[PDB]
Amino acid sequence: TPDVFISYRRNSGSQLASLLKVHLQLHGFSVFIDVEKLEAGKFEDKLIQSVMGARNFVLVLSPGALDKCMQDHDCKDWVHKEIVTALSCGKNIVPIIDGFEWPEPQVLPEDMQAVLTFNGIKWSHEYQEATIEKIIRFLQ
Amino acid sequence: TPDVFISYRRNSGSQLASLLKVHLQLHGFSVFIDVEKLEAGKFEDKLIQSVMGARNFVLVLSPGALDKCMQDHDCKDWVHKEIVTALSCGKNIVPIIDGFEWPEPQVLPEDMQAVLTFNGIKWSHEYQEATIEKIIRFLQ
Ligand SMILES: Cc1c(-c2ccncc2)n[nH]c1NC(=O)CCc1ccc(Cl)cc1
Ligand SMILES: Cc1c(-c2ccncc2)n[nH]c1NC(=O)CCc1ccc(Cl)cc1
Repeated sequence: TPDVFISYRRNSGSQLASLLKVHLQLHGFSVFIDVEKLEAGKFEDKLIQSVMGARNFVLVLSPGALDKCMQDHDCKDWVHKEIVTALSCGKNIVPIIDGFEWPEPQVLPEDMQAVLTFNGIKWSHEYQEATIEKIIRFLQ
Repeated sequence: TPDVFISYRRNSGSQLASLLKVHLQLHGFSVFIDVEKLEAGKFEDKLIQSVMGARNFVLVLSPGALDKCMQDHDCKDWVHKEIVTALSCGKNIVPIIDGFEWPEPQVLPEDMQAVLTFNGIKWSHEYQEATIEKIIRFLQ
């Protein structure tokens, strides 16, 4: 089972999520990202089991990444779903900040406001090797 | 002297340009990307020298990547300058298309309109390994 689940917003974080996958695999981690390891069957069940399976939950916060989570109180947004699973399983959540404006907790559904309590890592375009090293230090 | 020069628009193509650098290096190419190899001195001269020295010119076309080239008739825009240098040296130009709308030639300065005559590679988020294999096929 993968050690790392990468959760990301497809319309804005696909490239950074892919770059994280390559680097983490190079440092010996088993990584789940949907486009490489989400395979056949009902995706809702597979996505949840994949979040549960990985010790680490790497959350890619590209600009606007949580916009579709706002007022999603029925929890139909898939990043929202992935965050709730990670929170309820007590995963090692590692937010990666890439030009993301932190929202005030009151704009998010109650069940994911806790994601704002985890220490995040700032993605540095100028110092990417060092960013990668700090992420690895955060992984369990 | 590196084999591959990666030209990209910082505000929109940084992540893909970085991802291309990692993959190309893993396959044995020497890559120039500014954040790793632009060092001390007058950057204007070093950037032109680096384009002149690389057999391959990989052009990252993210959405809007050439907007700042338009009406840049004095050639002050750095992507515009890098493209003109690669064209004037007959480099192996390899455009990488990531959500980029092809402009009509007449909206671009005449000294770079020839960039549209080079066969490009469509970046596929779902088939990244195959995209990378295609890019390596295009490189010399
Ligand atoms: C406030 C603080 C500190 C800190 C405080 C005082 N003195 C030293 C360090 N360290 N880290 C944080 N807060 C984060 O990193 C949040 C990252 C984040 C952002 C958005 C989402 Cl949606 C989710 C997560
Ligand atoms: C038209 C064509 C063909 C082709 C033609 C006929 N039948 C089969 C294939 N193959 N390739 C191209 N054209 C490109 O790939 C341009 C890529 C590009 C895009 C934007 C910029 Cl600004 C610069 C470069």
